[PDB]
Amino acid sequence: ARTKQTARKSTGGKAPR
Amino acid sequence: VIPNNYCDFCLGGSNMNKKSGRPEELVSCADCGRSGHPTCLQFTLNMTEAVKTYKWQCIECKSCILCGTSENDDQLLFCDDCDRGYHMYCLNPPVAEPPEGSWSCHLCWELL
Amino acid sequence: TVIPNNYCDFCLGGSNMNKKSGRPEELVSCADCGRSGHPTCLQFTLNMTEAVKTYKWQCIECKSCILCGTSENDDQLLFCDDCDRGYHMYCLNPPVAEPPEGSWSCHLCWELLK
Ligand code: NA
Ligand SMILES: [Zn+2]
Ligand SMILES: [Zn+2]
Ligand SMILES: [Zn+2]
Ligand SMILES: [Zn+2]
Ligand SMILES: [Zn+2]
Ligand SMILES: [Zn+2]
Ligand SMILES: [Zn+2]
Ligand SMILES: [Zn+2]
Repeated sequence: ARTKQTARKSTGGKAPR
Repeated sequence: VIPNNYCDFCLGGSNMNKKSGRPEELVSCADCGRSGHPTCLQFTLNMTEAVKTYKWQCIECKSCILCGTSENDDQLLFCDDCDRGYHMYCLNPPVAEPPEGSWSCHLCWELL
Repeated sequence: TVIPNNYCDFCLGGSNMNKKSGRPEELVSCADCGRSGHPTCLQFTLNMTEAVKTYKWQCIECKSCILCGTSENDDQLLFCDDCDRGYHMYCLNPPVAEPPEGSWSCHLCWELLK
């Protein structure tokens, strides 16, 4: 199963706005 | 909400995914305009299709379909088939912890 | 032929009970060796489950590259994120030197969109 935390780890960080 | 024309993960536009070295489309959050290449988002083709059928939310805006909040976001499951978010405690019956195997939501199960 | 196993390799439950989820669930079975698994135990999505039922799906042990037909260099197989078919990185067009950072799906699955 996927959570917010596994999703963040899976994709790496997001650019700032 | 104007969609961003670059990918949050790789900073490439629709003409260049900087991780794959190929052009690739962008999908964008309905709430804040953050965008990403489907492959950078780790989406399957079928998930990419699915997120085009509803007001998809980025990882940061994602709110539980059942209660409407993005609070207790440690307790959110993201459906493996459509990316919708659900709190483990909002599911009926509730679960204490993420299932070991793949997990998809009731809406996806009913399609089938 | 090949006799499908009546139990899941990950939880030893039959179709009547997935012992992880505590619910009944269909088994899928390898076309070559008959070893079986609950799709959820296999980490398959609902849509992958439907795709693997449309062709002679092979388990991780039996996977051969679709393109060249061999199971040599099994460490270089990429597995499609939509259908679980295996493809040598060097058999792809263009070939690649290493696995993609992102997700990846095969040409046959892209065609099915059209
Ligand atoms: Na894969
Ligand atoms: Zn990207
Ligand atoms: Zn957003
Ligand atoms: Zn909720
Ligand atoms: Zn779903
Ligand atoms: Zn099982
Ligand atoms: Zn096998
Ligand atoms: Zn090959
Ligand atoms: Zn495929």
